[PDB]
Amino acid sequence: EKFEELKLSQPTLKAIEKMGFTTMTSVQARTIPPLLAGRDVLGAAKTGSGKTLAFLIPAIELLHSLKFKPRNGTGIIVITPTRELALQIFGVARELMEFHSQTFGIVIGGANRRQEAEKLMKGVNMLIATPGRLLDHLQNTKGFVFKNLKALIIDEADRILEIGFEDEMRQIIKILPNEDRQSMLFSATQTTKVEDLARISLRPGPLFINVLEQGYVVCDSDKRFLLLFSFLKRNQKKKIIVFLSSCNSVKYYAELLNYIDLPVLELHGKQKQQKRTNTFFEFCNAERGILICTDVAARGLDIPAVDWIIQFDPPDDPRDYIHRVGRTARGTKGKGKSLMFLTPNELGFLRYLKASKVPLNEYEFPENKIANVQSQLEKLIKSNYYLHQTAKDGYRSYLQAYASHSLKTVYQIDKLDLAKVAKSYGFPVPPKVNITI
Amino acid sequence: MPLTAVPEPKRRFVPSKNEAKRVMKIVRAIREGRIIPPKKLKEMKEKEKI
Amino acid sequence: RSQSEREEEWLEKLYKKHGDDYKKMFFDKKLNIYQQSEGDLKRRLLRWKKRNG
Amino acid sequence: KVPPTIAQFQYTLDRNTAAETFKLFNKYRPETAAEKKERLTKEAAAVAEGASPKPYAVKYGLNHVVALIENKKAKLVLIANDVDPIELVVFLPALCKKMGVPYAIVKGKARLGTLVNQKTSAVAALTEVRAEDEAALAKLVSTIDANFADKYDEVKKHW
Amino acid sequence: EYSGIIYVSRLPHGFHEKELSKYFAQFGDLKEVRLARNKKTGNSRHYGFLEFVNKEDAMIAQESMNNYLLMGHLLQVRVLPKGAKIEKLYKYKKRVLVEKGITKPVKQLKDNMKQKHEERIKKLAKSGIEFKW
Amino acid sequence: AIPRERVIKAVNELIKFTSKPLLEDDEEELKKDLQLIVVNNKSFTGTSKSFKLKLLNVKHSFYKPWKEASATAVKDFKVLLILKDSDIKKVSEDDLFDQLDSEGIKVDEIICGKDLKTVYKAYEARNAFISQFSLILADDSIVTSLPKLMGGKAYNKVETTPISIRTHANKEFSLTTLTNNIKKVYMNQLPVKLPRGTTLNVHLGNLEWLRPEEFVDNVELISEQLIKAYQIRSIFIKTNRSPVLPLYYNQDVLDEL
RNA sequence: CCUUCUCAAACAUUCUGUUUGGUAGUGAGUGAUACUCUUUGGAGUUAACUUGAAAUUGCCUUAAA
Repeated sequence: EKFEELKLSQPTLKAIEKMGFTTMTSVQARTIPPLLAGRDVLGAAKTGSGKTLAFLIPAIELLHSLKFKPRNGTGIIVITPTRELALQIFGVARELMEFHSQTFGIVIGGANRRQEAEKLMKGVNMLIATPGRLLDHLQNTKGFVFKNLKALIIDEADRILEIGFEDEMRQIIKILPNEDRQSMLFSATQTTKVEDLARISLRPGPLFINVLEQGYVVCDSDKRFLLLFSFLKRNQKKKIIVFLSSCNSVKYYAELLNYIDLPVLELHGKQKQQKRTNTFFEFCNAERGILICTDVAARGLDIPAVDWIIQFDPPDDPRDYIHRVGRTARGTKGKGKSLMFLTPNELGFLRYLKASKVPLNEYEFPENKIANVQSQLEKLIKSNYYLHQTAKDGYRSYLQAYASHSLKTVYQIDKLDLAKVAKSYGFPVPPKVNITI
Repeated sequence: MPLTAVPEPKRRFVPSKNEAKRVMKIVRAIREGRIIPPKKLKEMKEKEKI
Repeated sequence: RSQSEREEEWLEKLYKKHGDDYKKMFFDKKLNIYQQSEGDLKRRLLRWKKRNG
Repeated sequence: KVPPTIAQFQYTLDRNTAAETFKLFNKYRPETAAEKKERLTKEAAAVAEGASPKPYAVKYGLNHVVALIENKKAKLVLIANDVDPIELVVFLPALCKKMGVPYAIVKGKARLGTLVNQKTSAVAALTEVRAEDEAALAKLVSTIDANFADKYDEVKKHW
Repeated sequence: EYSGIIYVSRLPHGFHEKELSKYFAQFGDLKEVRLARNKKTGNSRHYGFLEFVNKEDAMIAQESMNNYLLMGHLLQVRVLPKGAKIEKLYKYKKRVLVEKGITKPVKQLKDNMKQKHEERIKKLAKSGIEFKW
Repeated sequence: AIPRERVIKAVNELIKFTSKPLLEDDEEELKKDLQLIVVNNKSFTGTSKSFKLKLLNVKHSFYKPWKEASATAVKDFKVLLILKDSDIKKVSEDDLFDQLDSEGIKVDEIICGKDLKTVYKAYEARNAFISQFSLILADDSIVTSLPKLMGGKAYNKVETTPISIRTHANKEFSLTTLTNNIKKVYMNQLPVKLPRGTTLNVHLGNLEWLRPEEFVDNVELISEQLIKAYQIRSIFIKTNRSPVLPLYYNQDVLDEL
């Protein structure tokens, strides 16, 4: 089927055309009509299978049907376990609403609380917020208009339960209304606890729908960027995909690499969907180049036959990253080597790697030979305002992602050396980041 | 870590604008026949004093 | 309104150094002494063009 | 006697270290009114008939220096030991120590003012230095640290 | 306790024994001053040892020059414990090559070179590389 | 001249040796890839250990392939130009690029003796800056002052040591003189030092560089010049301290001892 | 707390082309096997790399007073 065969408003149709997706996916084709009808639906759709747009489009349709002013109510609420997923969903919502006149915003853990409170007071008709900060905004912020909750959707309930927000989810359900609220949810899988949570939230009888060496390098925090740059320079003429934990960091790294006179491609949620698809196709068909992508962007995206898979930043979903290699080896003609960067304080991930029992190899590099571009990077940052701002934004995003990592036992902000990270980013003086240390 | 972020302004990474304003004011004064350029002053004084 | 002679000359250098590629002009250290945004540069170029060829 | 915070001053640098610091600072004298005025007039004259790098100067304003500190931008800070409103400078050494910015106490505010074309400068600090003097700046920082923090480690004790 | 022998490092280039003796002679009298030097080249290693007749002079010199800045070098001076007498320190100077091994006749070394070339060919053959002449 | 068959056999043996049956290229990519020829002589320039460099004429110097192949390496090839203080103001980077971009060569930076003594005085900074560039060109006038300003560490290697380049025409500085002398050095010369010892070595570059036949021609051309220059002795083509492959055998030199 | 040996000729005078000469250095440490040499003791050459200018001993008077 196609989006043209649905009762979609003209601005929504124009936005969908701007996205570039005209053929409905199986999950989308099966979920969009029931969602538009208002029936509660839950499923085990895999992440990145287009379910995000699948349940976003009905929300926009409901908003366009009600046509209530931004001051009237809060409209739709979206809960996601991770900050990166929240940013991706907000970007998708903004892309879809470009034509639409409704308001949208985010509430992300570790962000400016005052700004989020002001935005909520102004009125947001499409809110995407993590449960941890969503509870705080619901409880200790006067003027919130959550009383008009029309729809509620939960993404990746299994991850939310695993992190430990089940009590937070119960509190949110208790606080939020249930009179006219239509409840839905989606996740890669669903356990007994997830089923109980769905039963608690989903008011009616919900509709059910179903559808290699672990190479790692131990490098210092300050020298990680230089080592990655040297690896890319000496591995040129190949195809390499780099995984990061922040879209801002990906954009900054891509811009810096382009400025250093070496072609590089970026793939982040903040990029326009049409531009995202064009860049992905160009990288796939080029047969040579380097792609810098975020974890969430490549979570469900197709993986061409790439020679290397580099996990520069800690994975957002450790289990998915651990299990990826098994299928990645079979899915590529030439088994793409997997590379991971581990801080000396991040050696705890070796315990999980051993628990996986997959083959592993410890690569080594000489400290004598390195790109040695620290002085040039510092001069460029101190001389260029745009590059300085991009680097600062990337550093802030990386710190925020690190602080929000579920694996607290392996990753901790306290153990991190801020000075070394700033030097790697090119800042002799680490810019301040509002991290709840 | 420092105390306050205070994102840096462009003026820190950009040449001073007050200096440009003063230079433009001096240019306007010279054009209006109000300020003698230093070279003109030197030329006039060289003829003078003798 | 009108643009100053110095501003017009600087815009002429931007034009016959990069043309219409505002992205490249954004990184022009020699001509773009002030690191202005792409939007401001494009607006100034359009204003200059409206009064010229 | 006086409390530990008082008498922390007057334990200035030795003759050689102070002389070297002042010699280094004399290479970054901010342009006086006449120098800046003549430079601006020359620039105007050039513009009349038809890209310089960032200027380097010593930052000395008390408010400006205090703003520079607590942001780790400053590298060396000079503190006058004869400030009549002592409260204006009592907190500077401890704040610098907390921020880790190297600091020193020099004799006389007029000496600081002379190197900045001012009658009296409460403080004098350096933020950025030329690549030529970067090694010299590091050497002076190390010498000041050795001669002040270790030699006068008890400056914050024994009332 | 501490002895009169003093160890000084971080000596600026050109700060030779004579200059050290002249500068330290003010503090009482110095028994002997020695500066480390390289054998092939006569330049100093930027560290030497000096002995004082009296321990008070040694301690005064150590206090005065503990962290003295000397044209880019912060001199560090230490007073060794009781004993630890200075060892030998040759006054090395520049070494100039002298040629002496040309006494062998040219005829003998011709055959020696031929034999060495044959042995080299045999060795490179033994190394897994096939070559001739 | 020596038959080309021996040189062909030597290069084929080197090619065989380069391939044999832990991520970055520490020393392996340079040990079994470097090509050099060892020339023996009776105390090359025994009178004095001057740092003079001899620019052997080469039809196809490795500089162009070195720049072409330097992209896929951590170390980036660069060219350093050193000129006197008086002539640096006249020399402009834009003019040099415009007059040299046609040939394809580029100049990364231009330096003067004043800069070396003020900004690069520090030993650490001097070492960091010098190591960046692989090709160093210095005005004939300032080469005598360079060793004092730049120290002796840069002279420990052929790449780091300066190379004399003419920049004066009719006793007056001429832009075209430098513009074409740099081209001649880049694509028509091969610098090599003259050590104060019996052994002399010339670095011919990596194995993946100019084709073996071109490598053989370059070796023959270098050997002819060396024979015409000094009373050289047995010559061997050697990889990084790998088995030596003799190429020339001189006997009349021994009788002259 | 001073600064560093910033060119000389022959031919050609297409205004720059050919040939020659002038370059004696912070030290320490690590380190890839060839050259001769005199026979002994090692003398000079030969890849590569770290460094805060780092470091424990190789048997003339006016910057006058």
